[PDB]
Amino acid sequence: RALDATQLYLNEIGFSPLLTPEEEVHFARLAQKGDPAGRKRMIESNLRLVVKIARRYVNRGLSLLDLIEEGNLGLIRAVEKFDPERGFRFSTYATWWIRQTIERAIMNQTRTIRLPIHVVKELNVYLRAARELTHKLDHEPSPEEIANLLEKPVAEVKRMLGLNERVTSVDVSLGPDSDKTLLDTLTDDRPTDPCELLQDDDLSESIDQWLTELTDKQREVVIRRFGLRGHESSTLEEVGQEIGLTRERVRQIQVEALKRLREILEKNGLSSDALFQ
Amino acid sequence: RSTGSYSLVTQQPLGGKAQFGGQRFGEMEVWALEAYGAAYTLQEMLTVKSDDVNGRTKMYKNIVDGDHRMEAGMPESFNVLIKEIRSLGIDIELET
Amino acid sequence: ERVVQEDRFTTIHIQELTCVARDTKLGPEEITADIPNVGEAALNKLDEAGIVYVGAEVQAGDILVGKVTPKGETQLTPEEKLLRAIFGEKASDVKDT
Amino acid sequence: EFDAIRIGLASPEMIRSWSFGEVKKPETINYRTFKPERDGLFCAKIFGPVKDYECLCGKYKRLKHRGVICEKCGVEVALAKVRRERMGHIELASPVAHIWFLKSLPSRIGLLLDMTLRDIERVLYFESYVVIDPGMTTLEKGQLLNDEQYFEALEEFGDDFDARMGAEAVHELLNAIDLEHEIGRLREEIPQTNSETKIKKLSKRLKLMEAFQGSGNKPEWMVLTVLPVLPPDLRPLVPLDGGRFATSDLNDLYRRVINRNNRLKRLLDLAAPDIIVRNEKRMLQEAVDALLDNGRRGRAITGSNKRPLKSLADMIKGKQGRFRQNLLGKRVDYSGRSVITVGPTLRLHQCGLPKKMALELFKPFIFGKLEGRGMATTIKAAKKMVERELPEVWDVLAEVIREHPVLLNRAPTLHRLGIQAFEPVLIEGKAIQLHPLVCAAYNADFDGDQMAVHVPLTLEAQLEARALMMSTNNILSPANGEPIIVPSQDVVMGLYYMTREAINAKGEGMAFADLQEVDRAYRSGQASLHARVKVRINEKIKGEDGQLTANTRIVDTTVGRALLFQVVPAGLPFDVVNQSMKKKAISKLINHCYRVVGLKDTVIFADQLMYTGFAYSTISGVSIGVNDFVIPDEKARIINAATDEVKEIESQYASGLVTQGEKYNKVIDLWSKANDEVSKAMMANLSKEKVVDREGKEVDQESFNSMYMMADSGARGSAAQIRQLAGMRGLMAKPDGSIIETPITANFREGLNVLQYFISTHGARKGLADTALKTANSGYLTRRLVDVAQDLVVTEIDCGTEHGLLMSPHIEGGDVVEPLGERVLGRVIARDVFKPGSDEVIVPAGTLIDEKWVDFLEVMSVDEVVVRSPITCETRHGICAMCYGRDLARGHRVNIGEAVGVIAAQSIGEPGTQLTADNVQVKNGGTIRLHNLKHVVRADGALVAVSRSGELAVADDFGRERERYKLPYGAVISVKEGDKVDPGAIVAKWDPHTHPIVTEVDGTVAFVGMEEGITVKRQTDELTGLTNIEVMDPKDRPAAGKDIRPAVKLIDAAGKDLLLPGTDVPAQYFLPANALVNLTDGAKVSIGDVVARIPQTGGLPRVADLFEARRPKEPSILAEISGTISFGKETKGKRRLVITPNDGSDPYEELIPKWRHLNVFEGEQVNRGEVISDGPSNPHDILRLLGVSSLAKYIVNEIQDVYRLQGVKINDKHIETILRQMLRKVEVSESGDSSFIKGDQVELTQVLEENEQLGTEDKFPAKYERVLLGITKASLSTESFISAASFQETTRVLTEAAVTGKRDFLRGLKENVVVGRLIPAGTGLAYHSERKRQRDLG
Ligand SMILES: [Mg+2]
Ligand SMILES: [Zn+2]
Ligand SMILES: [Zn+2]
Repeated sequence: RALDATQLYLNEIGFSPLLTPEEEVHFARLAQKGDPAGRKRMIESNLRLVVKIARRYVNRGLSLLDLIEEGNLGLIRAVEKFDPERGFRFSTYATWWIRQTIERAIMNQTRTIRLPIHVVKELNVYLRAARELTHKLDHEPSPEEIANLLEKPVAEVKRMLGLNERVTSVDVSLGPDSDKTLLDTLTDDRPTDPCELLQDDDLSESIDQWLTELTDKQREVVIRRFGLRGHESSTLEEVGQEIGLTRERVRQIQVEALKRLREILEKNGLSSDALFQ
Repeated sequence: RSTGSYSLVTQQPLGGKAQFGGQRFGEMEVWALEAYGAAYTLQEMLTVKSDDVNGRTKMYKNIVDGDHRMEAGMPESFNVLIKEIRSLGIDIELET
Repeated sequence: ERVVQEDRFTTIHIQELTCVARDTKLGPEEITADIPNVGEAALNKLDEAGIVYVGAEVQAGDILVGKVTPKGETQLTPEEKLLRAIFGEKASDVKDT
Repeated sequence: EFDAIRIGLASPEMIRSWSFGEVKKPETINYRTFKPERDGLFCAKIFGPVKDYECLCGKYKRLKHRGVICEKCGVEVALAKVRRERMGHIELASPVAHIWFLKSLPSRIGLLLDMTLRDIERVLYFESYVVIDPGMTTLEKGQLLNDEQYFEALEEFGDDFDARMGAEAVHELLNAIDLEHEIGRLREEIPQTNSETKIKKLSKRLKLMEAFQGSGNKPEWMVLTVLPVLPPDLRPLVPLDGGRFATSDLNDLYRRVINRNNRLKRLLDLAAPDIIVRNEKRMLQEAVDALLDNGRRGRAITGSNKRPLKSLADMIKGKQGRFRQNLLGKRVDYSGRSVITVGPTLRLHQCGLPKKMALELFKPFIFGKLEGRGMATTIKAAKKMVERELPEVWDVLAEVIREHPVLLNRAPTLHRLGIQAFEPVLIEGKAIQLHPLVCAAYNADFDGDQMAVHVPLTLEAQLEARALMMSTNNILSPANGEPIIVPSQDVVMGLYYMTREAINAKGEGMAFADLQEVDRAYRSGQASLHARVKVRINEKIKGEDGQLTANTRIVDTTVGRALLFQVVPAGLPFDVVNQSMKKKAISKLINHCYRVVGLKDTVIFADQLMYTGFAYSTISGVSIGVNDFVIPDEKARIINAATDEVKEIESQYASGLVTQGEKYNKVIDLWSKANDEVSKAMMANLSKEKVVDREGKEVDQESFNSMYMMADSGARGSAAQIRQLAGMRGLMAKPDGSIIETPITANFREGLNVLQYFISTHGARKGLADTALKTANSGYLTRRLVDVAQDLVVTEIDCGTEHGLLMSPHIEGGDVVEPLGERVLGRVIARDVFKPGSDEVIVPAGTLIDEKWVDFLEVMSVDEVVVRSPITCETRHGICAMCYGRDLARGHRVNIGEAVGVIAAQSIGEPGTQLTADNVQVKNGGTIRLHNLKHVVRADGALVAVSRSGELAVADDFGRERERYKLPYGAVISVKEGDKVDPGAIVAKWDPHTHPIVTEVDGTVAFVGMEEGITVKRQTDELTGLTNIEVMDPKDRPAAGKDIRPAVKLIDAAGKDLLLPGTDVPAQYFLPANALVNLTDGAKVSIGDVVARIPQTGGLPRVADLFEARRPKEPSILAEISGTISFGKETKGKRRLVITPNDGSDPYEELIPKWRHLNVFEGEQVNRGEVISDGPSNPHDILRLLGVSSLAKYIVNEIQDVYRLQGVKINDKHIETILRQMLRKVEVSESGDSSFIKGDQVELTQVLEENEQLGTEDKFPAKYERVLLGITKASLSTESFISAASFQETTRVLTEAAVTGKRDFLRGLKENVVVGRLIPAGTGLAYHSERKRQRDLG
């Protein structure tokens, strides 16, 4: 027959009777010392109220079963954290933690990129103020006219509205015909072309091989400045401190060895217009 | 087309860089090569010309060096298939 | 060859090419006349605004409008900075688009 | 490097081994910075790093740090590509059941626990309780407990009771499954039952128990406690333009499971009651179930989107899975496409390639040639030289394509010739220059068609393009032996006009000393192209073995025929060019040239015919004008006469003489006669109109008309198209299927009216819309034929068998439509043929019959031959090379490794786009011989036939049968046996209206029980037109007399009892309804007494339904045992077709319906291969009642009849190759040695019969019977699971192969394609052979 995971839970909680308004005083005092007899009856009696609260958040990000189960997490926290010294009521205190738990769960389990609780609270203000303005009188929604109603700068409103991720799906058929997907047409920026990969490996080996066709002392100062022969980046004063042992003499051989590779590069068929343009 | 950009998940040729992609080698052309005796021509168009990160880059280096024999490796369409079946709670490996 | 010399079956085709300037979170996109890693032969056809003149013969690969995007955290390769010092080109933090 | 890809269930201990970490948080990335957060779906600590050789913190970002892992915020330094291999795992707090092993056609969990599918779904949702280890309680393990029934169990028993609910209960039921004990219980309880409703249920449950024992998969692994996580690069989260991100449909599914798993883990430590924790564990069920597959009982999430979702299983199924999308196409490099263009100056082995395409296709080959020559130092400088198009780059490009072939293929690849290799030459332009002769194989016209190009890279692929895929190698068709590269309409037009003898022309009667003087006289304009001359010719003869002897003779030919002999090779005589050189005559010359001089002298001869045809078709400026469609002057005398013959009929329709249907057939057959009268009067005036003058005369010669030449030479146009240009168009059809009364009496030269043109549009759009189905139905047929005969490949050189099928020419009708010349050409003989003499054979042994043996068999009177066929081969897992033959693109026989199963499916599916008895009389003269026809000679001198299994044949004076006619039952034979028949005279007469009867002996026979008031009725016609005993119907009989039936009792004249030999009961036959008795009561003829007279889809879907072995809408009824058949009870509702065997003691009774009109009578003996009721017969009962030799004859001759009607021709080897794969499975009749009642393969059943015979067992009582399967069911029988997941359902073949631990090998074609290995067929056979001898040996 027809079976669903929604009505199977509602029929199980609908068999427990309602708690009398004069019987919860004996169960609340016993829960402080610790006993698994009054806590089971107190939570089971409040299961009929979490459904009416979860039904108010219709067409939201979370489903109906996720909203009912999230509200039940606050019921245990509300019972264990309470004080019966007031004696005014007890059902009005459980609905404060159940409603607070839905808001903290509907903003952390809705979007893909999780937003912190300090920036997501003020984001609902810009979205709520934008709804009333668009329906004033044949009005069109825009980010320019909303900056004056909230006294917000022009650069601040563009960042708050742009903070919404609103991620799309790549497994969607673009167009009327369902024959092509969005993921099959995307490219990558990190990986390169097989010809470009060999082009970078050839130039990297030609640069290191050209350094051997020079003086034995001019190749050591250039390998320590830029860090090409297995070295790191450094400055001119650091190389001329201990290895260089000079102030301006290291800077003199650096400008001569810089132009020495310029003439050997132009004669090799690789001019400035072909690489640097 | 000789080379160009490739897709993200399946390393296959595609357009988008002011250039078209490649020619789709369907199953009808595979049966034509299987009807012939071209076994190396069929394996080349299925492994070293598409879905091979270590196959396309190493074959391009061979054409420039002068010699060219083969670079089979393993197609990326089958490497992704193994990682998807394993994610369904079904073990699949190579006995060799 | 008479039907080709007399321009019988010759047709004119008009093609439209658009360039949009969006607002990247790092910086806005503006139409300018300064392009990195180019020469005078590529900037002579443009103007003080950055768009080619009406009536200019454009070949394959010419620049129509000027548009650069700001970049951040490029992480240049140390083998690349040694090659830029050979000619003497300055480092610019703007991607050519 | 790997083999035997195995598949099985994943254990929880192995799932943790694949993973590199456990995910705990449901987020993916940070909102401010775009970095993977820790312990999430995207985490660089569990998976690989994002950037190349760099961690998240940045403490190590060089190559020298590989194994060092940063401790503060860094990760393991890797190549940033391991994000496709690293996996994760989520240790679930509660077990979850797998839907793949739960919701399928077989219940993998239900059959394993003897439980219902609906009942398991009830426990997994926390609704009912089950009992674990019942023991000494009052309930059974199969009995469930409810919420009110479970509370009572703990009160009466207390001890020895354990009940659970949910997924932990199913996991507990599989812990104590007792695998080594449950099989012992099923073996002792299966033979007790006898009903088939329980045999199929206990055996299907038994075969699943042995699968979980030998494979190693424990039943505990069907439910999982930890699930793997897909790598992040397979579910990418990449940004888009404008800061927008785009994720996959698996991130929100993986996030939904983590959100509910962490919520359940926190709900267990708070000591929450069972009312709230049972609903959270229920949500975790459908959370993981919706992640694995979608469409099951758990509805997938649908939020702000139209399509439901794309889960993990949806990536490998649903006509869009990653496994099936690659099997139908894959983009490749080094390719391109452009339009095609005719090049008349190219050779057969070369094509034209633009310079702009050659620079891009051969780009890597130029970079390597510039560095080797010294023009460029680095690859970065060589790339800039190609962009500038330097002049020195063209000299390099011309050298890299000199001997480098390229592949050209058209978009519709119907057969093997769709891909051919050519040597590209550099041409100026943007269009690919194609050869005019290769346009027939490609099926390509110059209307804007495009052709794709491909570049073979390795020299292994370059040698395969030159030795196998070259255009000069595949000059013959792979389906027949005829050349596929033949001169088309433009070349055959120049060769027909050149060799076209004229009566009187310039330079007639002159003599030439050699062929060089003929060209010298023609080029000077002093001799016509076709004039009767006499030229001395020096030719060579190749008829002698190894002797190329030259002969000089003076022949009498024309000028054009002598110029054509200059290009003919030396091995051919001059008599081959003395004809008119039509299209059918040139194709037979290229085929004869291929078998004499070889291939090298033929590829250079077909190019000379194209140059000679293009040269002489331009000199003669043939043109079609308005005066070429000549109209016969007698067409108006036939149309005006036929119009008056209909006016006299319309007057009879208004008077009431004829009806509507009688007038319809009168005017339809009238215009069809006048249409043929105009067509024969048009061709007579069109063909013999050219008149000439020879020394003064008016002589009629053949017409030198442009419209006549194009139809006579066979270039373009036929008799049905010239008929609509000059003669009347005729009667048009209608989409409903009827013919319109008013025909189109006008042609296309005179023009049609407005109503005549609107009528022709009915059949125009009917044929155009039919082409859309011809490409959709035929493409589906050639795809099903490949999926069956793909594994079939030539593997063995010699089988060593003597079995074979008999081959006889089609003698149906007057003449042989297909003699033994082409039916035996290319097939190895099985048994030695014998001459009519003794100890004299023609063939010595099994030999390959070539063109030299066909004429040797035509001189002799040999008519039957036993050849080898694949359907009778004995090679296991393959087909023999000697059983195939030599009918292919090559002259020799088939080689080892040739995939003959793929070329057979492409030979049948390629021409699929072209697909949509009163008396006998001997035509020729010869002796008359009857076979399998037992006749009884009467006293008058005539013969009467009692059997129908035989037929009448006409024996030639040489001893060959050339005419075969079928005769019904009781057909009177006029001539005798062994006499010379008269050509044009009758030999026998029949009666198709009323089925006659036969009598065994003479005597005074009378009707018993014929009171003429209830059973029969005395009928009298007008003026004594009928004086006999007329029978009555069964419905017209009375209620009391309906049980009694009229019967005739045969008694002798002396009074003694007469009994037929071989049968105990006498010849007592009951007369059926609607019968007339010619013989009176008490007086009859000596023999041949008719006591009772018994009164009386095509095209492409026909071939498709014939390969599927489907049962027709009205199957025929055949006999099982050779014996005397009889009727039963008719008033019950059925017909008991009882039959008593006369040779053996084994009665078999069968039932037959009553709506099917039977054609057999009571008291007649029928044979085993005799048909009882008329109608089409399925190929299933013909295989059981007759055998495999009769099935191979009926299927092949029925498929060829659909192809021979349209004009195409396919060899019989391609139909018998597909038939071999259909007759592959076998079925056992008795049980006791097999596992189930079904059947297995014949290759496995034969290897087990030899071990049981020559072993411990003496006899082999486990017999079998051959069964026939379609091209749909035979394809499902595949031992592999990789190839079976392509054309079948993916989610159904993966759950079956997992629970059995099916180790799949790669010994096929379809498996090695998706995996990436070499194929066993072709050149890849040497790779699989060198590995088999080194793996299982040393
Ligand atoms: Mg066309
Ligand atoms: Zn780090
Ligand atoms: Zn054989």
